[PDB]
Amino acid sequence: SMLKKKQLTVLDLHPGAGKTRRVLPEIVREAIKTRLRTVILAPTRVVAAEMEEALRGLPVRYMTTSGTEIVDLMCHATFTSRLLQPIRVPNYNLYIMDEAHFTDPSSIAARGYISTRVEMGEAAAIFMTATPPGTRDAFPDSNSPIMDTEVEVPERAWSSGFDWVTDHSGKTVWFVPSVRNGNEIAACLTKAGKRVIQLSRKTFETEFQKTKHQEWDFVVTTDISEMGANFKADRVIDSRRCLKPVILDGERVILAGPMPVTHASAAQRRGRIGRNPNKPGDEYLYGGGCAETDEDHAHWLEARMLLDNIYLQDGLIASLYRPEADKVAAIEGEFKLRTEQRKTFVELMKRGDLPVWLAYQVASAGITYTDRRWCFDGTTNNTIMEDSVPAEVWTRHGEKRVLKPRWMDARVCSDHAALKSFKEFAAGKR
Ligand SMILES: Nc1ncnc2c1ncn2[C@@H]1O[C@H](COP(=O)(O)OP(=O)(O)O)[C@@H](O)[C@H]1O
Ligand SMILES: [Mn+2]
Repeated sequence: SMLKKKQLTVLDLHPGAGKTRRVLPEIVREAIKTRLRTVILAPTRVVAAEMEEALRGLPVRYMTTSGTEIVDLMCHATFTSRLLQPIRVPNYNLYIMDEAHFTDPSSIAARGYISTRVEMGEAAAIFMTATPPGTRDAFPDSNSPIMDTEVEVPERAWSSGFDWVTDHSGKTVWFVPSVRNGNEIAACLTKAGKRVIQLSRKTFETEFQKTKHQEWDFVVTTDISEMGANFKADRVIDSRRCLKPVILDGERVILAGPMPVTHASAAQRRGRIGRNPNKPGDEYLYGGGCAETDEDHAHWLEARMLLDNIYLQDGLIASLYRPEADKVAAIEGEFKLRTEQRKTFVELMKRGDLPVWLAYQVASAGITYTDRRWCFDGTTNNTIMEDSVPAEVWTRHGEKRVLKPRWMDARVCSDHAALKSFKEFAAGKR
């Protein structure tokens, strides 16, 4: 039983090798036999729901939101959200994180907490991913050979050219840098008669169900589909681009304009296809190169904001997982909030659905969750626009006010659904 060894192992078998569907159940059955207190961390509820079916026969308990006889299963974000709530930790001695490449703040924080527990000698851990931090190979092994081709990939709706895009009779997954860009690409495809499904973080649960059927031609998805999303596809079109949230001078979050993805992201996007060992010839068409410039990526600082507010024995604060710990301009403990503000901080993230950085600014200012005056009293440059006109909301006080938050985070108004959500928050609807 290697699982009792207080160590952290990175299971880095190539995409499609069977980490999720074959190795994970083998580990789980060994953990149950050795009577370990085990948690399985899936990146998304969709993937967690899939795991709940595969582990039907085993004593696995899916936690939507007894320790040695039952294995707990939850999302990365659910695990981190629980670490933030007021009681003592659940005290697992084996952590299994699947799709451990996920770079959203809750996943980064979870890896930091877990790796700290291992360094304390209190647990073992397995991080499953073909693309651990520092990977520089965008073209890893696959179950069947992949036809890789560099081509110009449309960044924009097109009315001519790019016949190879629509002169395809199979199923295509197209990775776009943003929801807004995906909306434009999807509309262009639909207009060419294609059946298109769009995926983003906010819509992933409901919309992914559509992809399990025969009747679609394109999936247009942001990077969220890098996290264990399974498609019956024969082609991936990759913009090779993403947006990067960047904190400027500790004062505002901008979404840096579409820039090259990391090698890990490129490998995971390409890794959607070539998964059938008896079906060669899946295509990966990519439009540009990769880059590693995540030193100013807001997610690792946001992860430190989360970890600074997870309370552990004797006032220890967890460090980031070492291979990704050099990427952050933050000192351990500097974002630690006192009890009620930490409560407000969590509320603004969970109930308010605000980005970590924005929730932190509001909470550390001593503002209570229900007090929305900060959404309207910001500096004039923070005015949020909507179809070239200042956005306005009706408040619960019966006032029509211009949306002008005291702190500006571009993620609250980067697409129509985000702006609609933030307007409802500013209006006091949740
Ligand atoms: N619903 C399914 N039914 C049958 N096979 C599947 C299903 N989903 C995935 N597979 C296949 O199982 C194999 C292992 O996949 P997986 O364990 O997800 O790989 P990894 O986690 O290492 O990327 C792959 O060939 C994949 O195509
Ligand atoms: Mn997997």
